[PDB]
Amino acid sequence: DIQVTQSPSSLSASVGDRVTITCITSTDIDDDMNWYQQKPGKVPKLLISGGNTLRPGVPSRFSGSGSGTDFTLTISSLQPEDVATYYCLQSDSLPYTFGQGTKVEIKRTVAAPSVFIFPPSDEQLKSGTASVVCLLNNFYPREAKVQWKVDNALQSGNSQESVTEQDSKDSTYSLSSTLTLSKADYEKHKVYACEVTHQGLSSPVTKSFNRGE
Amino acid sequence: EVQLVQSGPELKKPGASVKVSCKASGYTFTNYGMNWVRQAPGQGLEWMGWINTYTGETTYADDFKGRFVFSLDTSVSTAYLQISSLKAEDTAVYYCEREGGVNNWGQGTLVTVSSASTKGPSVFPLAPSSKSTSGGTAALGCLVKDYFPEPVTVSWNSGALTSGVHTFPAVLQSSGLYSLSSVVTVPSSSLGTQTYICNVNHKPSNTKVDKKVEPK
Amino acid sequence: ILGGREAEAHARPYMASVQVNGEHLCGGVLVAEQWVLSAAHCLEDAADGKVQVLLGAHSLSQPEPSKRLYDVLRAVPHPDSRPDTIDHDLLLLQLSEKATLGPAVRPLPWQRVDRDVEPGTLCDVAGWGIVSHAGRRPDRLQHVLLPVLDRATCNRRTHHDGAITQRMMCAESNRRDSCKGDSGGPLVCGGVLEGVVTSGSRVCGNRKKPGIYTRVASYAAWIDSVLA
Ligand SMILES: [Zn+2]
Ligand SMILES: [Zn+2]
Ligand SMILES: [Zn+2]
Ligand SMILES: [Zn+2]
Repeated sequence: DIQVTQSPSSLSASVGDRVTITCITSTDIDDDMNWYQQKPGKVPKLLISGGNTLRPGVPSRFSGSGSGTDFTLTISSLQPEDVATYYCLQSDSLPYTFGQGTKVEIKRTVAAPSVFIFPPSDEQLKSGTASVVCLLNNFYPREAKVQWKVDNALQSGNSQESVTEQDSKDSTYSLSSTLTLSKADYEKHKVYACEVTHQGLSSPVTKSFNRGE
Repeated sequence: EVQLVQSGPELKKPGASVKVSCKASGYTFTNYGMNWVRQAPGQGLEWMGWINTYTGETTYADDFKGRFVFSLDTSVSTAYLQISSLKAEDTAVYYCEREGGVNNWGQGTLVTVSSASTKGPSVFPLAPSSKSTSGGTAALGCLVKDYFPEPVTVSWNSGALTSGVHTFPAVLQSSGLYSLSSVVTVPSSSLGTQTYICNVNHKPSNTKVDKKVEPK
Repeated sequence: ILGGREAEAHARPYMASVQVNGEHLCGGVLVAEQWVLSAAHCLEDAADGKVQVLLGAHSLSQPEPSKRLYDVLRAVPHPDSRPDTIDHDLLLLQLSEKATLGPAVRPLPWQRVDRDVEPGTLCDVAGWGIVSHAGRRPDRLQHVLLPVLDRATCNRRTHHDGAITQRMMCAESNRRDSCKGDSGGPLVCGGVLEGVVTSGSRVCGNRKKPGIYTRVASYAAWIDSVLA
């Protein structure tokens, strides 16, 4: 029944910046506002509770302010490990209500990816399928393009990408691109290459292997 | 110390029912109520409702009125969440959270709603090579292919190797099966000396695979 | 007492007024002929001053033959009570002599069986504590019938957020409540003393802050020891 509007939806700030996140309630809730942090692949953690109480063990750079309908979460000096989605929660009465969340990302210097290529394993071939893996490691920003070339012929519709969440220590991303072919198609060709385009690379980098060699 | 241990991942067909458990310890169970929180994949937290562990009274948020029932077993200090007439949209992690005091949460239970059947993964090595070398740094991994439903856990050398580990989020293939890769970057010098095993667990099918990754 | 009414005079012969320099500070409950039970923080608030216990009272100011002011021989706070906590907030006061018993002065049997009062049970609290937020002190004894609130509700983060232990209980506070000056007084359920109004910086009459009472049954062995 009580509604909550959280803003912004996402933001990027640099290490040492002040991050400010808002939560506005539909009705007056006195000081019954909570703030949770949820790091990638982790359980939510309560940072601030009613009356802008900083929970013990939480760094002093986190603080809450506001009373009534208008609440703010401030991270005073953004650290790499603060990368997460933050959620407010009103606890005036039952039912409690979370805000929509705010994804906090770190803006850091451009870092070109380290590229690696992996041929399919002989074990996988025995099964009748070939998976070629291209790895883009520790790069910033998230925008990167991966093109698959089989005997210099551009591939389409036979690959899938997966990107990690921003790293909590170095603020980089990593990407895996997987080219999937039948054993028959795989053996019918020689050159397997993944072409990588990214801001930190002056020209596109290619990692390749010759099937068998 | 306070602990909240939830039951394992579930796969259920549409129309079915599921009962997820939340086992409490390290505190008087009836002194604190329990909240249930939902998180659909890549979405935000949704407060589902509360169960008063002392009286049994329940309050559900508007979106959770109908198919969701909280219940207890005070003798084993356990809270349950039962979901009826399962829809594909019910596919989510469900958490229990102890209400009040030092804030404690269960680890979450992922419930997948699909007509598809359980399938354990196949684990293939991603062998280190000359062109899988960053000067004096080498990359290796494991490819955890063709499994259903989510989730899978991947560790390196029984959890002894954590630095440089990148386990990618799973992607759903055209086949309707998941696939992921977990990679690690290690010193090139260590390839002969150090052993590298990826430990893969897929609870929905009781799969437990340990795979040694070596230069070919 | 907020949202109550003036009690019938002498209808609660166990009711004591714990005074400092002839002024009402806390409530109290006659549990034995020479023993008055109150709240540990009252002794802190008294400090320097002369601690006295007034029995047989209705009006604090108007004299009456039933009214008798006793000197305190010994003040026994629970050894585990601290000024920065609300835990073990009990205090036993030994009167200068055994109290003269009659229609207006009689000890109250206190709960010995350690079993929680059921949630929703109507219990009676009485006191000379404030009757308005403006801080008005009533001259005559007030009382109110309050429903017991379960511990799990009371420990919700909105409320007392886990501070309510098994040795404590709660009651509803919305517009009806025990207030400043009611601390140390009795919470009586079906004729039996069940709780002692707990001291603290709690605002009264707010539904978000249920009234807090220390459960006497939890301290049965400590009460038995001091009373002998
Ligand atoms: Zn509050
Ligand atoms: Zn207001
Ligand atoms: Zn990395
Ligand atoms: Zn004080």
